[PDB]
Amino acid sequence: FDWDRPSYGYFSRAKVIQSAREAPKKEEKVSYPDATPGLPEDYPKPPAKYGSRFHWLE
Amino acid sequence: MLKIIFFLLFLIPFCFINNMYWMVQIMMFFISFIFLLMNNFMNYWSEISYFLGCDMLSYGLILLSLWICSLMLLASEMINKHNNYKNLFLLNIIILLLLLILTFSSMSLFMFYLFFESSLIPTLFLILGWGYQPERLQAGLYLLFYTLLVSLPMLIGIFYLMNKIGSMNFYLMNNFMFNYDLLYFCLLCAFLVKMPMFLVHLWLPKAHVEAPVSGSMILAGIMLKLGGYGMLRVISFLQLMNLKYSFVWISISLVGGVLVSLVCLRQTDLKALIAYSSVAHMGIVLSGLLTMTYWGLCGSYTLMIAHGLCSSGLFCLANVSYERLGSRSMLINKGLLNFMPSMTLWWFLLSSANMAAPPTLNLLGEIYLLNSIVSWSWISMILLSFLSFFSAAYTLYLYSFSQHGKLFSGVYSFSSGKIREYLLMLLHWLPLNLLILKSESFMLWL
Repeated sequence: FDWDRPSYGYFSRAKVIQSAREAPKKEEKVSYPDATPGLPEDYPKPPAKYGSRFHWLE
Repeated sequence: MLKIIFFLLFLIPFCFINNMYWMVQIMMFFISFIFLLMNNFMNYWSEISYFLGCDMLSYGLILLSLWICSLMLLASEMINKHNNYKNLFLLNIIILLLLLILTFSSMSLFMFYLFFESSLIPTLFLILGWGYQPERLQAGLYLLFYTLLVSLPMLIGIFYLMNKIGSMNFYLMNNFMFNYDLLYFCLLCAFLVKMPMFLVHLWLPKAHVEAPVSGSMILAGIMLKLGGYGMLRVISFLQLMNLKYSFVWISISLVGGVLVSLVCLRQTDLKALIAYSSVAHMGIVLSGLLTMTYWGLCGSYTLMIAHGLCSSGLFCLANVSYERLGSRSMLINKGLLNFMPSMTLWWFLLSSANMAAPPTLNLLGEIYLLNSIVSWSWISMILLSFLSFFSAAYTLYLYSFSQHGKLFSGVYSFSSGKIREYLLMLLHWLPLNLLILKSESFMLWL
C-alpha cells in the first residue's frame, strides 16, 4: 500500500484541523442590571449639612 | 454665658500657686457679682453659645451654686490652716463648680445627664480625701452606688428618646407625650433617688454624717437639687404617664415626710438630724412637683433654692460646734448659749427658716406646695398638717436642746467664735430673707 510509518512523535503533537462542524462555541457575558450600586467618583461631595450632626454638633 | 465658664477655667491655675487660698474665693465671689448682673432671662432659653443657654429656672440654680460653692471656701478654712492638700482641695471645688454650671446651663437633655453624674466624682473625692471618721468609705460607696445604679438605666431612657424625637433639646421634647410605662420609670426613678424619696434615702444620712463640712454643704446644697431640677425638665413630656403613678409617689413622700420627722425626734446626732430634716422637706418639694400644677411647679423651684441655703447653713453651725466640742452628739453639745452666746443667734435664724418661719423665702415656697397638694386632694390635709407640725417638733429639739440647757461637764477649754464664722452665717441667712423682695425673678420660671 506504499504507506510509511510516521515518526515516533508524530501523533503526540498538537493537531490543528479545519473544523467541518463549523460551529465553534460562542462567547457571552452575564448581565446584572440590579447589582448593588456604589457611589461613583464623579459624584460631587459638598460639605455636610451642619457637620457631624452628632449631639452638640461634635 | 461663656463669660462664666472661661472665668472659672482660667482660675484653675490659682490652685497651683502657693498662698492663693484666699485669693480664690474673692475671684469666686466676684464672679457671682458679675453673674448677678446678667439677669435678663425668660421662660425660654437665652444667651445661646454653642450649646449653653440659661432661662429663669437655670439662672437661680446656677447662682445658688456659685454662692454656695463660694461659701464652701469660707467654711473649710481648717484645710488652709493645716495645709492639708489645700491645692488639691481647691482644684476639686473649681472642677466641681464647672460641672454644675454646665449641668444647669446645658440646653440638651443628654448634656444635662453628661454633667449630671460627672459632678459626682469630684464630690466622691471630697468625702474620702478630707473626711475624719472611718465610715467615709462605707458612706463613700453609698453615695456613688445608689446614684450610679439608677443613673445608668436613665442613660438608656435618654437614647430611646432620640430615636423618637430626633433630638435632645428640651424645647423640642415638650412637643411629645409618651405612653410607655417603663420609660416613665427610667427618667424619674433616677431622679426620685437623688431627691431623695423616703424609701431610697438610705444613702443620705450616711453621706452627710461622714462627709466634711464642705462636702456637707454641696451634698445638701446642690446635689439634692439636681434631682429636683431634672424632674422639672422631664415631667413636661411625661404628663400622661405621670397621672397613672403619681399617687404612688405622693403618698410615699407625704407619709415618708411624717415618718422621717418622728425619726428626727429620736436622733441624737446633729449631722444626722439635719440630714434627716433634708428628707422631710424634700418630700414636700417632690410631692408638689408631681402635682404638676402651676403653683406646685413655681413653689417647688422656690423651696429648692431656699432649702439648700438653709440646710447648707445648718451644716455650718454643726461644724462650728463639732470643731471645738470634738463630738457631734447631742449629749455632748448642750447649753452652747452659755459658751458662745453670739453664735446662738445664728442658730435660731437658720433654725427658724428651716421650720418655714417668716419672712424667709422658705415660707413663700412652702405656702405654694401646700396649695398645690391640697388642690390635688383634700385627703392630703391629714399628713400635710402632721408634717408641718412635726417639721417644727424636731427643729425646736435641734435648737433648744443644743443651746439652752446647762453646760457639759467634761468639755475642755476651746476658742470662741471667730469673725469668719459669723460672716459665713450672715451670707447664708441674709440672702434667704432679702430674696423675698425679688421673688419676682426666682419664682416665675414658668
